[PDB]
Amino acid sequence: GLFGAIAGFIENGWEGMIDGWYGFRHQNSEGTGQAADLKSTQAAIDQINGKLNRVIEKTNEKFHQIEKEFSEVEGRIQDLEKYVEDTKIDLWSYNAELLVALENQHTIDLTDSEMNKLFEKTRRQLRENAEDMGNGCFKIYHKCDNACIESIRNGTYDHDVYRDEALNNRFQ
Amino acid sequence: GLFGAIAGFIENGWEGMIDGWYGFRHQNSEGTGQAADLKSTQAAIDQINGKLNRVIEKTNEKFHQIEKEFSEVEGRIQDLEKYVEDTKIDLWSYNAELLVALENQHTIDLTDSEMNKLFEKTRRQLRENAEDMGNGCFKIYHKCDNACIESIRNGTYDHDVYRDEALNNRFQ
Amino acid sequence: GLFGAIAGFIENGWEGMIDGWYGFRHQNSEGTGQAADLKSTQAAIDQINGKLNRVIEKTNEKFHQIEKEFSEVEGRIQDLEKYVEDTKIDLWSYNAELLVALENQHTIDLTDSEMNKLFEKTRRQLRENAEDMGNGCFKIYHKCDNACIESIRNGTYDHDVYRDEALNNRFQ
Amino acid sequence: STATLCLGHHAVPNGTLVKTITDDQIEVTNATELVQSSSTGKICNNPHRILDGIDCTLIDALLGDPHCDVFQNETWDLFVERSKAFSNCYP
Amino acid sequence: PIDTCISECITPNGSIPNDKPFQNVNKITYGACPKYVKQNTLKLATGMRNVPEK
Ligand SMILES: *[C@@H]1O[C@H](CO)[C@@H](O[C@@H]2O[C@H](CO)[C@@H](O)[C@H](O)[C@H]2NC(C)=O)[C@H](O)[C@H]1NC(C)=O
Ligand SMILES: *[C@@H]1O[C@H](CO)[C@@H](O)[C@H](O)[C@H]1NC(C)=O
Ligand SMILES: *[C@@H]1O[C@H](CO)[C@@H](O)[C@H](O)[C@H]1NC(C)=O
Ligand SMILES: *[C@@H]1O[C@H](CO)[C@@H](O)[C@H](O)[C@H]1NC(C)=O
Ligand SMILES: *[C@@H]1O[C@H](CO)[C@@H](O)[C@H](O)[C@H]1NC(C)=O
Repeated sequence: GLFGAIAGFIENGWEGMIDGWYGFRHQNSEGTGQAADLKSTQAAIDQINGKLNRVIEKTNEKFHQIEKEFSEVEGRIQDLEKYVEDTKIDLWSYNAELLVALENQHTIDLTDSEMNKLFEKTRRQLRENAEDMGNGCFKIYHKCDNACIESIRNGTYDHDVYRDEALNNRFQ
Repeated sequence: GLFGAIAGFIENGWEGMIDGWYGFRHQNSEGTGQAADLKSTQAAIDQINGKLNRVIEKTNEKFHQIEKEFSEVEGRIQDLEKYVEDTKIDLWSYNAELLVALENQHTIDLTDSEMNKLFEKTRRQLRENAEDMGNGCFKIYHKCDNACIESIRNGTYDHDVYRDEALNNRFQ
Repeated sequence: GLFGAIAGFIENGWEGMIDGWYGFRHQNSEGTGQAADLKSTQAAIDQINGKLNRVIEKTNEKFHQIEKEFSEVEGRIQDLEKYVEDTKIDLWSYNAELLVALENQHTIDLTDSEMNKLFEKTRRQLRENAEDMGNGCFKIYHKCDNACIESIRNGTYDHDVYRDEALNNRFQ
Repeated sequence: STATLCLGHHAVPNGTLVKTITDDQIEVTNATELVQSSSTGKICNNPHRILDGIDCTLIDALLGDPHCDVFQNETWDLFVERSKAFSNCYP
Repeated sequence: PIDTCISECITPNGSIPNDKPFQNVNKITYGACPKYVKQNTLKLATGMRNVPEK
């Protein structure tokens, strides 16, 4: 949650969103519509799909080791074996705990980053024709029908052909 | 310092700020005033209060171990005991060093993130009635008395009732 | 790549840039020019120059250890020695892998952060006289000759003396 | 005709230097020591059952050295063995 | 010497508090003890980066 997008100014997840992880909801004259952004969702999924094979490539293969359970009491050698095994177990338990915590923190920051990146990209497309309302939603200041909205989602939005009307609506 | 807020465009800490970690200083017709933002401060403090119990839950309890100091010279077994203890000490020293470095870096990024989040939230409230001066301070383009300022700090600022005057002052 | 600057909205590296890591390319009436930003480059280089001495200060000095190669077959003691050495090797290999992955991820995020910081600083200098075109490039809406451009790069840009012309050009 | 609203963060007159991934020494408002490097010099007798072995080693108390007769049937959580301990029975 | 007091972690140097995660007193320990490290000091930041005036 470094960027304040998820659990930040977005304030709410969409349980009706099943197509992807990130997407748009638009309300215009025609009516409400919803879509998912496949590119951001795929970026996040790709950055999450591994994330454990990149640190622990595979299970190491161990065949013959020391004894770790003892019936009788010997003394020095049994104590050394127990100490070695306990030290190994403690170190690997710490490794597992730290790795899980670090990866979870990075995954949260990563998804929040993808959300913020989508927001900034959408804002940059809507150069002067829209204003950020502060709740993750843009108020677009011109007639923006379904083709306009899909162009925004597509990435081929042309801010120039609406700039006059948008400026006239914003600054009066 | 990933966002460039702290030791970035803010450029300076307030030694007169003792109420909280993050806050506002405002100058208007009435006069200078100062307040602290409790929500951002509490968020940062909550994310910092633990941060070590989340990786090392508690001290592990160890009762009977190997000998780690020797009077005479035996040979193989003493060498193995010394090697085991030295290996454990080196691994845990590395763990401590890496954990401290990682946590310090994350804490710095975290506090810088909270500062940037407060800045962006304040900017989003002041939709078109204010301009970022670039030093972490907003120039608000209308009569903003103490009630106006506290509404900005509160979060219930209503940009619509000042929008005409603010646009008239900005764009002439 | 948390901020979406590098491999994001910048979309392309400059192979003609050899003066520094981050810089400006400007096109105006006089003609195209290019320069490097020494401050951001130095910040990134300083944050990268160490980054391994801060976790592993030096090589530890080890003189007499256990035997790690054996000719004959003894039994318990040889098995314990092999187990201890194999455990140490596995733990240090994991440490190396995790450290390299973490440092590489942080270095990528760090350089992307420096790029975004330079972008935001430049945007904040150009308060209302420029507009972000969305590809990491600013459209400045006034006569900005070489002295103007170098003032932007310098940090002493004075947005007030161009504000009238820039607003007249933007909002017509 | 306008107002001004500045945003900032608190500072302290003197700060603690910590080490991060990217800095050998960076100053922060507050910091906590994580390594305990000092001791009181005395062994607390609770909650563990401490058995101070005065002049006796564990093996001498086990065998039944005369000057160790006070350690008969003793129990401990930690047997503290002193450097002044000596044997005074059959070699 | 033995003393009348409460402490969970005992070293040959005496009892030490176990509130800190690491210790540099002695590698020989008994009870709920902090892990022994070679570093004599490790500062954990519990605040923001300090930027004073001027
Ligand atoms: C830095 O944080 C530490 C940890 O809480 C603070 O130290 C405590 O301060 C309170 C003051 O009310 C004392 O009652 C505690 O005994 C202190 N604990 C320790 C372990 O020293 C310290 O005050 C903080 N520093 C600043 C400048 O806020
Ligand atoms: C989206 O953009 C692509 C490429 O510019 C184009 O081929 C397509 O027709 C656009 N509209 C869609 C996919 O609805
Ligand atoms: C701040 O907002 C809250 C909730 O909207 C309101 O109850 C309060 O009166 C406001 N002003 C303050 C706390 O000065
Ligand atoms: C850049 O700024 C500095 C300090 O304000 C000034 O001395 C210098 O003349 C400026 N121009 C340059 C370096 O071209
Ligand atoms: C605290 O601040 C004073 C002056 O503000 C300074 O002289 C001193 O070195 C700082 N640290 C301590 C531990 O007093």
